[PDB]
Amino acid sequence: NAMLLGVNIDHIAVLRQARMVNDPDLLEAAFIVARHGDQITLHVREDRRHAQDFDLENIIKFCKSPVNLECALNDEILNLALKLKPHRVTLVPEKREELTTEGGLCLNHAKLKQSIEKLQNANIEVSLFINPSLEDIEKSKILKAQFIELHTGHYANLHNALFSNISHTAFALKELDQDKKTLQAQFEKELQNLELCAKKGLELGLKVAAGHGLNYKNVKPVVKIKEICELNIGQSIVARSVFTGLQNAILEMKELIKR
Amino acid sequence: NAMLLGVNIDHIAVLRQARMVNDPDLLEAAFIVARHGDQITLHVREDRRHAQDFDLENIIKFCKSPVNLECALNDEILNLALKLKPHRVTLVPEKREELTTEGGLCLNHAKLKQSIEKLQNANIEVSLFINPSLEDIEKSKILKAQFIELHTGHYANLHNALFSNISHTAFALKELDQDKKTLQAQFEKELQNLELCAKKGLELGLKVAAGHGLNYKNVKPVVKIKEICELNIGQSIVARSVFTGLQNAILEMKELIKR
Ligand code: PXP
Ligand code: PXP
Repeated sequence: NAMLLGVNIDHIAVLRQARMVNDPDLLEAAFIVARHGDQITLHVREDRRHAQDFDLENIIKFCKSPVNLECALNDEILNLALKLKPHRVTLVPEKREELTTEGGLCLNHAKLKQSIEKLQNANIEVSLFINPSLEDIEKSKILKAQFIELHTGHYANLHNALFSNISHTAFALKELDQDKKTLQAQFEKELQNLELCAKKGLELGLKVAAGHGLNYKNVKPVVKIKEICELNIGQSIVARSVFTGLQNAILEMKELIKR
Repeated sequence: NAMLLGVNIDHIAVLRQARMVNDPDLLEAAFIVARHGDQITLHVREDRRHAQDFDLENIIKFCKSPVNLECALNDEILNLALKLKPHRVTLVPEKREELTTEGGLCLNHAKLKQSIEKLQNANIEVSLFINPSLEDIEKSKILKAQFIELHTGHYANLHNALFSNISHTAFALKELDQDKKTLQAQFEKELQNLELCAKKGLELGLKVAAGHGLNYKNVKPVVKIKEICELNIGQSIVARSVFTGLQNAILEMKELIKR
């Protein structure tokens, strides 16, 4: 079961929007992802912080790759999805009403069920970005999602605190200022839980993806979870690309997820 | 007269601050600049938008390269310069009181003369980032600057409008929505003026640098201005690095500025 790699190009658009001179060119970057990744992912936020409507249009029109649009439950972006028809839509929280404390989508949101229906009626694959809880997995099955994407964010931060220098830097997370034994127990639980949730997802006929915070060090134990078929990774790849170029950054990640 | 290249690493720090996970690592990037550039430039803004105090400290402590700190006329950053002693300080506007309409430093600012004195008293080289006007060049000589850095920002935007696709994109500048002939006349004047100002600077014993907006296409006519000894370039290099890696991005630029 070869793992698939979705490359989220949001942070290339972050750089672009930082100077407003169309450099880096997101479509150039998308051509490289189309060739060396398995899908192109982007999040067109309601506030248009990074990726834009025209980016989604351009990528759909020009790139030889499946497209995964991440978006929230606002009508404007949903309608855009319905108009342009990316291959897949991954529903993610942006507003408070969509959020949970842990960062996955609130699966009780009033608009969620109809949103899913609208998308599937338009023949768009639907993925729900969720906390790794057995309850959220079972609800996702009930809501008729084809995919779920497990939030690896807490796992990633734990891995970083334990096996890198991040706690000695200005980027240290105050919440992870606890003794190593407690951190190590939480890390093991979090990884165990990701595996349990993937198995549950697979048992219910869902396709299981994982994403948020994955990097070239913390990805390695996630690859060993046989039941995860796809990782969606952005920020760490774009951060590596500053040193190696995007092609090599993607190819390096592909080598790590071989199994 | 081989042209020197200062690499401004601000936009690598922009990426880092976008996710707050110490990736990309600015010190890693600074090691690459130290090796392949001629100086490392960074702007520690009062608002700490990108580069941080600890970045200046780390680079000064660890990197085998001259350091050029860009900063404004606030006491906090000046004191930091005085404490850490980069090789050079380039005084740039951040607040309204420091600004001119065109983007160079206001050379009448009340604190400017004393700021220059404080820095030179500490044996820090001082550069003034200025509009390309003969008047600002003569004042910079009077203020006893060792360097001036000509603002190539208007030149760059003109070049982009004329010789790239930028006017057909969402990044088009409304002010440059004018007919090609007027743009072409303004472009020629702007380039002529940059040359005139460099010659004037050199005539007065100033060292002449140039920066803002320079990229792999618009740099080429600037290299032909014999009297400019140094270019300071950031955003275009970091934008290229996403595709080629920072080493190759720097080396590519170095090849273009050979003369
Ligand atoms: C649902 C989802 N998956 C994966 C990613 C990629 O995450 P990262 O940039 O941390 O790798 C994102 C972007 O935050 C996302 O929203
Ligand atoms: C004085 C000065 N020179 C050069 C640069 C580099 O400019 P750019 O990032 O547009 O190449 C900057 C950063 O805006 C600067 O402040």
